Amino acid sequence: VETFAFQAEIAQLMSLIINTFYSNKEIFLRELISNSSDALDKIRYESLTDPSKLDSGKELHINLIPNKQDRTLTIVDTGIGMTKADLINNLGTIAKSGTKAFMEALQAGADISMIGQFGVGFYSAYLVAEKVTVITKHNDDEQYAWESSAGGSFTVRTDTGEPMGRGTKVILHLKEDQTEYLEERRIKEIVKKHSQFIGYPITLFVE
Ligand SMILES: O=C1OCC/C=C/CC/C=C/C(=N/OCC(=O)N2CCCCC2)Cc2cc(O)cc(O)c21
Repeated sequence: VETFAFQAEIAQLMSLIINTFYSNKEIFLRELISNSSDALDKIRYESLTDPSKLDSGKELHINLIPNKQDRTLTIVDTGIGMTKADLINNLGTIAKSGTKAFMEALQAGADISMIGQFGVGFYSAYLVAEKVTVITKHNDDEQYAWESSAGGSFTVRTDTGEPMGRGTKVILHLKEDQTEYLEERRIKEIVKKHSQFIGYPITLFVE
């Protein structure tokens, strides 16, 4: 298990998400689905130039899996996934600019729901989750587990759990007062409100 520090500006972003009083938390689901759709777009686009990129799985979809026993909401996609360098360095690097822009927009009157316009929507997970675990598999790398309870650090390790062929699974360990997002009717409402035209099938698992 390797432990890393977030870049200072991303630690600041996470603290702002965790500490700001902001009732409209449900948008976290739209931002993660949007990320999943973006990841699916990438593998699909690359597959047109190199069809062998789908040898690890042709299905392009998003599954929402609530588990009341574990108090987790899992968002599974079969997108492009993330390499180890993606997990530790690349996405963080790319996010520096968007985090800065987002912080500046909040100062000028934007609100937290607009986070996705800055390319850092993943961090909205911290509106509802005390800890987030991300399992991922990219064609060019091994399966990894990333995890963070914020506080300025994250971990990465090789994942020995069940193989996924390719994609990303975001496991939201929900805060104790955020269990509404395990309810079928609640998830259904939010997907219909915010994610109705996503161009991949979204399957809402029930319990
Ligand atoms: O695999 C994904 O993207 C790969 C292709 C890129 C697509 C653009 C949209 C993705 C935004 C993401 N931002 O993460 C920010 C970040 O530094 N982190 C550290 C590592 C763990 C994930 C979060 C990554 C991501 C998030 C997601 O909710 C679903 C996903 O399939 C992916």
